Amino acid sequence: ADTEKRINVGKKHLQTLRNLETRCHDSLQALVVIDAGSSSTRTNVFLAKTRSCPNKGRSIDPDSIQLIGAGKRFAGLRVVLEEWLDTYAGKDWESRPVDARLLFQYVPQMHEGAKKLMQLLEEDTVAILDSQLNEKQKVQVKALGIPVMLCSTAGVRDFHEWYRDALFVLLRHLINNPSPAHGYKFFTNPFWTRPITGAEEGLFAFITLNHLSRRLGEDPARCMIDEYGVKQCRNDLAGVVEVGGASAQIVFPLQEGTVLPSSVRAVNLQRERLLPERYPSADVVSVSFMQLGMASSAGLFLKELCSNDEFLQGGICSNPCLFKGFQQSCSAGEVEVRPDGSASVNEDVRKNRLKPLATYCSVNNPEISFKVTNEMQCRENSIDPTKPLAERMKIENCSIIKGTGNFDKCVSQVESILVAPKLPLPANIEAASSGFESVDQVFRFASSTAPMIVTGGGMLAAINTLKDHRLLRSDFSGDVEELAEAAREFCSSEVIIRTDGPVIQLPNARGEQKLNSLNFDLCKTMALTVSLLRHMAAGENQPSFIKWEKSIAGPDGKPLADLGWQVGVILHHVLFTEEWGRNAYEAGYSHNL
Amino acid sequence: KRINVGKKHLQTLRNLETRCHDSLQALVVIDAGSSSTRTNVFLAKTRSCPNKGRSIDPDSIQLIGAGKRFAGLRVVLEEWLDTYAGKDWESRPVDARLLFQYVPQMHEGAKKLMQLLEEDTVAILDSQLNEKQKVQVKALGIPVMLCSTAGVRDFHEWYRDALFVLLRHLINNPSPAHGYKFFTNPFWTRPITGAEEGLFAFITLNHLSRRLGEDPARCMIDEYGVKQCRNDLAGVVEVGGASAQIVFPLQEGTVLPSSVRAVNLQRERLLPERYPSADVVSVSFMQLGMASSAGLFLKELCSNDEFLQGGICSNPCLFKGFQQSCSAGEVEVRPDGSASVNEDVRKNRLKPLATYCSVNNPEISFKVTNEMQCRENSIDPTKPLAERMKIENCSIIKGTGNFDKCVSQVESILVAPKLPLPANIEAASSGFESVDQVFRFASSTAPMIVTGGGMLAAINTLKDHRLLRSDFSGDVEELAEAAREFCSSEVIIRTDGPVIQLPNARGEQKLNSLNFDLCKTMALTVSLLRHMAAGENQPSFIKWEKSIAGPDGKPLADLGWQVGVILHHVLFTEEWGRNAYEAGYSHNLE
Amino acid sequence: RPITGAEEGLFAFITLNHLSRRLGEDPARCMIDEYGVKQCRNDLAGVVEVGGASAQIVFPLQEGTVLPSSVRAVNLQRERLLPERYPSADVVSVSFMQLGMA
Ligand SMILES: Nc1ncnc2c1ncn2[C@@H]1O[C@H](COP(=O)(O)O)[C@@H](O)[C@H]1O
Ligand SMILES: Nc1ncnc2c1ncn2[C@@H]1O[C@H](COP(=O)(O)O)[C@@H](O)[C@H]1O
Repeated sequence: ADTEKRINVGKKHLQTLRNLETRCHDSLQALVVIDAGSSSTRTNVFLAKTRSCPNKGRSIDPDSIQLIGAGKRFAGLRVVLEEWLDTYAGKDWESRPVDARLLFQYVPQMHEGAKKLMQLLEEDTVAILDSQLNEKQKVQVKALGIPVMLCSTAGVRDFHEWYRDALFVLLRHLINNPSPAHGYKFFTNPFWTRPITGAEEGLFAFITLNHLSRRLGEDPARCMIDEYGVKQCRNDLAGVVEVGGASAQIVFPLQEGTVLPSSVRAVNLQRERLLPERYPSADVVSVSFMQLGMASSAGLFLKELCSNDEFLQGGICSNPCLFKGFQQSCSAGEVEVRPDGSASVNEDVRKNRLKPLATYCSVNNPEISFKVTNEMQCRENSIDPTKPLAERMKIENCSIIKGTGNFDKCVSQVESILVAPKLPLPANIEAASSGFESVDQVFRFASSTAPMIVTGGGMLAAINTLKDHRLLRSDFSGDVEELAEAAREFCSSEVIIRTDGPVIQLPNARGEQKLNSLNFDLCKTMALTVSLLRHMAAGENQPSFIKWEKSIAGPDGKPLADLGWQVGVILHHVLFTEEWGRNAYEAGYSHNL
Repeated sequence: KRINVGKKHLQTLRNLETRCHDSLQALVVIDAGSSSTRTNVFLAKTRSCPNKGRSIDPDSIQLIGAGKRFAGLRVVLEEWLDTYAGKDWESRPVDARLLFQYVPQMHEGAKKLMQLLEEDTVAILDSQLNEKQKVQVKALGIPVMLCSTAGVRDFHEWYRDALFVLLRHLINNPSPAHGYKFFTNPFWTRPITGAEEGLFAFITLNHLSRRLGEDPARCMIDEYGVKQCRNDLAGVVEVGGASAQIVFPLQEGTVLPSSVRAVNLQRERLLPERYPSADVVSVSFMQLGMASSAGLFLKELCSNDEFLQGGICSNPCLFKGFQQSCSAGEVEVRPDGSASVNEDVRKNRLKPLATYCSVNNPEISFKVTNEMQCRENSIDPTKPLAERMKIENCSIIKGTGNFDKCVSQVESILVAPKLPLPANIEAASSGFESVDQVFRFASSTAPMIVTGGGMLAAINTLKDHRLLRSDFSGDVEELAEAAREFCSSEVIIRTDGPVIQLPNARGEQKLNSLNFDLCKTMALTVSLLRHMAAGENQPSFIKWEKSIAGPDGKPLADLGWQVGVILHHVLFTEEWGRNAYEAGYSHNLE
Repeated sequence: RPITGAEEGLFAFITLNHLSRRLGEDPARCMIDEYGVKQCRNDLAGVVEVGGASAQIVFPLQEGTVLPSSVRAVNLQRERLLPERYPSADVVSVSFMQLGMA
């Protein structure tokens, strides 16, 4: 009588079915972050595990977030508006005054320009999904809808009329109207698709760093009892130094028991709605330096160095940050190292590395008339706001720039021009910003023992180049003198012209590498790094360690996602359970019909 | 200037991304009653708002189609038991544990019924929706709420709960071919008690008639200056096949006897807190359903010396010329005029009362008086099932068509019994024992709506023969006069079948299985109205209704428990949004 | 204010459980339910209190049991006898006027 066996099969069958209707169900979801930078617009495709629980709705497991594809670098959002202003306002718009009111006639023409770009991003996104997902995964991803987060960093923020915000209204209309033939349910809203500031970018990069490295989590790393008797809990978070194209961000946890001066403030991630209340309280020093971006620092450096009598003689600017044998036209225009060995300087106003700073330093537009010191800071850098744009960016009494390959002079000038200028640029007081004005002020008044991660392609190139030539050891841990001695050797290299093109030839027959558009001025980045490390060493509190990272390894050893602001943007929406459930699932793609 | 066209274009696009968006949703209510299972298709307007999710506008709930009557859920279980337990399962002890060997066979029975219901639901959606409505309806998902009422309540083993697990599984796997995303969960698809049916019917009535809303009709200030607000709700009298429900608002400024309780809709999680407090008198009587009252009426009338003489039971609620064999078995009026009484234990009208009034049932074991209340109503729990339902010393039931004698027997057997059947005590009920007690001790001024197929057929029959005026508004003597005349009709056999021939040659109608015992319903109506009239407080008005017309005069939905079941879910905004939209049909992926 | 026999039983049950250190914010055991939600309870002791006018019997409802629909579990949080921070307490509460000493 194996009747008992077949009774239990029936009992277990019913239990299996009961468990299935009472337990949580997992489903895969795709998430898209469109990185709309200054000179490019690129799609970023993510996957996440959603959990659907009886009477609780649907949520994302934040630890499941993973990048499955980075797309093609298309034209920057700036290009859409520049071309629209070239056709309808006249190619003369960058110099001549334009009545913005008249441009409302060309709204569907602006819509068409943005449509071209959005179709290309949509095409590229669909391509990445189709190539990375199996048929089962595609069924889950197509049914759930695909939230889209388009965020413009730099480039677009520089227009100062109605165009910018109107463009955003148009991009969202295009995102919410995808072609039905592919079946991917792309959608957005004004909370997910919007421009972000340099300061907000830093906070997102801080969140990304801390999530990927698993330092950020609901469970506190350490708790402490305050003066009143209430338990105060925190995570052991790492700080971040992110050097981008248009700005550099420095975001790190506020030192425990530190009281900042009244004029500056710790940015509280819970108060700013970047982290939910269920996460340990996070108070950070947040700083975004507009003159410390790869592009903006290059422009300002030339403007200031080449207006200094020690460096400028008879129309020749002797640049200590450029290699011996290198020469270029005297301007902050975009440099192309030609196979010939020579340098081509793009003289277009649109391609000038000083353009963001020179538009910021004008009589016609901002803070210049407001605070006397603001106009005083522009004139100091030989950019008088009363002059037209071309004249403001022009390096006067200067014809050529010759490299002298003197690292110590390069460090001294980076210190004097970019890191500790006599008159800092106005302090930014937005919610995302602590309100600091210089690097010294940060490390003099608000230094911390939290570890620091150095990020940005240019920063990592500076270190890796020295390691590649065996000037820096692979175990390099951030010692200043070690870096300075390594860079002093590399930076004294000669530009040699060979049949295969120009080369950076190292002293004492150490070797060579090809000279190119990306590496010709990298000694300025090595000098910036030396200067940052010195200011960090001079702090009362020292970071427990300093590391240079491009990626953070995951549980399997493979990076789950890349460093930057993208992960942080997903998290600040996704971690707010109720609001995310309402927007992504209740409203969803069905909100578009 | 073409600039204003551009400025308007951006402002309209901006409004489009800041404003709420409306979208249509279909909702399904499967009514799994004792004799039948029928789908009910509804339409609703959803509103999607930035940072606020998606909700249903309750005023938009509209019935678009009520489908076919398929077999009762009870048939699934009876057939599976006849096969796997044996033909004598209703009368012999069964080892329920051995039946765990036949779970796929139970699933197989449920699957045939679910496929028929699914196909019918889809046919209704396809016949009522335009191509644009279909797009919206298909996108949002289709919540399904299967609720069983009578029929499955009395099995008392693991079977019913197991059947429900299988039904939700079937609902959660619809045919992908039609594009309709049907889905359910254990909160939507579940059995409901008779007292719960009453509360949902009371909610349906008050919602459709626009009495139930967030804004109160009247308030009273308490000792602490706090407003104690209420709506002006109507009560309901619902006579179904298996039970009769009475639900009405508790008379204002009153407190019930301490041994009974007012049912609070907000406390019972039926209405959200944003709705004024609704305290109700809630009553469900198994013995007052069409099928059960018919069985018990015969059981008690045919055991009384005044009616039973020489093996002949003289029934005053039956027509002169009508005759049937002595049993509470289902009556089939045959073409030849004769009555065919089904002797099957399964077809006995007394079977649900016999199941309640059994030693097996723990319900009669909790309370000591319960067994006595059963026995004194001629349903002896000590007797075996067949003996328990049998009418002794009786061969024939003869109709006498005496309406007043019928009313007086309805009073003594059904409305005001000397000793009622055990009172129903559950979270959804007040604990009253009889109709007489309801109106003697807890009468209200609230208007009353009389509903149910049989109740309305009884009023319509008298109106169609022009015995009652069309504008009849509930007068007891007008009703008793019309019913008295109709109930004195003679049953005549004709070549075309049996007819009810009205006196003074004032008409005729076909005699059938559905209308032969209709005079008992008329007597129940007179008896109920007499009790409501004698109350300290009388309803402001009394109406017989089947549906409530919308603001456009067009029919909005039907009266009954279905709309109320939808509301007790949709009105809890956050819970609804999570269940219908966040989890949705996508919860069934893989 | 006056209190009834049934309220007196609930009050006596709370007294006993507080004094014996059974009632408190710290649950004695927490059970992961069918949905995967941990449901915390104190290990409460029942009371038989025989007074002059009535006898009260109050004890926690058996874990995973379904009472007949004709009777109900008294929830202390719902009756505002215990705050929300205290683990949920469902009791069988009875007061018999005929079991008192007098
Ligand atoms: N290998 C590299 N050498 C020099 N500059 C780079 C390199 N990779 C990226 N950059 C620059 O560093 C900045 C940040 O780059 P990324 O971290 O790749 O977004 C931009 O101005 C890039 O053009
Ligand atoms: N036209 C009718 N004539 C007589 N009895 C009816 C009629 N319609 C329904 N009934 C009875 O009323 C009960 C409830 O019907 P309903 O409201 O349609 O569920 C049924 O179970 C039948 O016993």
